[PDB]
Amino acid sequence: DDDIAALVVDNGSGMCKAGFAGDDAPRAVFPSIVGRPRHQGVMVGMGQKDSYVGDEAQSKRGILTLKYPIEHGIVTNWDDMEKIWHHTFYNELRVAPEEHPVLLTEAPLNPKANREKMTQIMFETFNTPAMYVAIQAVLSLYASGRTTGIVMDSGDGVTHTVPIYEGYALPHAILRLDLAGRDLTDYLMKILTERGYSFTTTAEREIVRDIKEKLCYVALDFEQEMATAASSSSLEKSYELPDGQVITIGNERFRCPEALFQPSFLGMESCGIHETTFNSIMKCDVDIRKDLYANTVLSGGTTMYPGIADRMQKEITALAPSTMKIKIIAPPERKYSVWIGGSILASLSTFQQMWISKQEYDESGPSIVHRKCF
Amino acid sequence: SLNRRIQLVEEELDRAQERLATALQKLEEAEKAADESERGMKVIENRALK
Amino acid sequence: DNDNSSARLFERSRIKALADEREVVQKKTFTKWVNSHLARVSCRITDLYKDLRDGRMLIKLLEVLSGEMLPKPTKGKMRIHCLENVDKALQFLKEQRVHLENMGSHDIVDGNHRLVLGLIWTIILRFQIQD
Amino acid sequence: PDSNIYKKPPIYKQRSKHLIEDLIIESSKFPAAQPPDPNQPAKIETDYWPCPPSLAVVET
Ligand SMILES: Nc1ncnc2c1ncn2[C@@H]1O[C@H](COP(=O)(O)OP(=O)(O)O)[C@@H](O)[C@H]1O
Repeated sequence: DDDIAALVVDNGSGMCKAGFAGDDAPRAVFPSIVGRPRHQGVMVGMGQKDSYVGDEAQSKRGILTLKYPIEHGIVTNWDDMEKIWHHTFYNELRVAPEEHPVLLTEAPLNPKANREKMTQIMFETFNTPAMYVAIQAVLSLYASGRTTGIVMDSGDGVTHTVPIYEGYALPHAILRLDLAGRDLTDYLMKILTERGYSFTTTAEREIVRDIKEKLCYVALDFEQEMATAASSSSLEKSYELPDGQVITIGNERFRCPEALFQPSFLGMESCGIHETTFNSIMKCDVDIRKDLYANTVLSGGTTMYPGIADRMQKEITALAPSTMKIKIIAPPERKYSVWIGGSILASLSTFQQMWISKQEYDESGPSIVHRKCF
Repeated sequence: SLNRRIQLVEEELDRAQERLATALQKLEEAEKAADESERGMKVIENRALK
Repeated sequence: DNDNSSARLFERSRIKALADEREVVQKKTFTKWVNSHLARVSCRITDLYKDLRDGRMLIKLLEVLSGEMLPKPTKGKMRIHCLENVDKALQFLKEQRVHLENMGSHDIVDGNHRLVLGLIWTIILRFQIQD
Repeated sequence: PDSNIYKKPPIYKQRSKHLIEDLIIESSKFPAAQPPDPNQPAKIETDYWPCPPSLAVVET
């Protein structure tokens, strides 16, 4: 059959996912952090290890400083990204990178040097036979199974909305907002000071991120929820720190996700996500807005708070004309949907013609990616 | 020497007993969830057949 | 809530099942490959995770594959001596310029499945056998 | 990089008129004044050491 399954690697600001072409689910999922020791080593006889990558960095987070190589969808330290890719290929999947083609994902709007640098790294350091760069929001529409629709994708570093009609994308209506889960985590660290809890270092940022994943939700009405929380203490939850201490957040459960809809809490002039989606729909042509309203697709791990679908539907219905229906399509496994789309892209027969070969790279330099990728 | 040997075996026995207890509790929780699943199964079946 | 439960079901079933299926098959293959080379010294491993903890068997496997004389294993029964032996094996691997990432002595000693399997895979792929 | 550290000599290691006393000086170096038995195991691994061993050795 001579068909070799192509590795699909989804790289985000928060977590790295990796698997094979045609599989249902990724084989490896792990956080994208690189940690380094910050204290004296006195037990002579133990082994020395310069850096910690992935789950092992999270396991020993006490004695390490953790740094994210990718910030706001842009990778800043390339050596950490190379270490993460090496760990992915050799310790998570146990495959030879020179055997399989690799498919990579990136944000829609970004600096142009990122594509060239990943192309050069994948063609020189890892000796892959072919590679391709795709946009995550298109892969979400592949995972949905519908040809037309508007895709909003919010991850750990970037939020972006694209419209697509019958497989044709409108590049002038693509909108990018720099609001994501890391800013929400920082805001939760800020507003937890009011109750008396102080979190400063990076391990505390991981703890606050876990608290946000456990005990945050979106209120359908913000003022009603604020009045209810002020009236009684029924809307309170308790969390347990790793050292045994118990904290009670209470009112802060629905104030952190509200910054997604009102960015004035963070000092940003830019509008909310619902406003961005409505503006992206309104920037399209007149007679495709009917199809774009009924096919709104949510994606990314940031869209996993409870009550996002109902609140976004209510806000968009308030903005849109009342004569036609608006529904929000939120699959339960949306967090991995981008990767799933990539797998479908690696399974199509015509996509074997779309790979960037090594000979083509050798002829055209790192600039071939702008010509051969959207 | 025999004192330390008995110490090691006793510690391992206590650890094994703790693991057995938590495994039994997890099994009980799994059985309860399995019962709730078939409750939901017949109520959804009734709705669909109507 | 309910969507979180569905996502938990999806990950816990699919990702875990596919992952540990692949580790089981690759572990059996790697165990057979190691047992093929370790019969010269007449040493045999029954479990790949457990038998590589003390570091003696890794030293003997590198002894067979390289064909050279590694330094003395440290005479001991403790955790420190196991760390010392695994660190000696990793230093000999660094001598041959075999590139390992996220590889530490305490990771091999503590019995991490993924890192032990990755170390064996790097031994099979990158390291070359002298005859 | 690629430097092996264990097969280097010790750092302190890197730098007549009587026979009878020199052999006594040689014999005084060992923990007992006679050299130990070559096929006897050392005190570290003789299972008489007071400190507890690692989990892996006990498991095996
Ligand atoms: N169940 C959840 N509930 C609320 N927030 C979540 C949940 N899961 C993940 N997140 C947030 O989403 C982020 C992870 O998003 P992710 O999908 O990894 O983005 P990317 O893949 O683009 O890096 C985390 O920082 C976390 O704050």
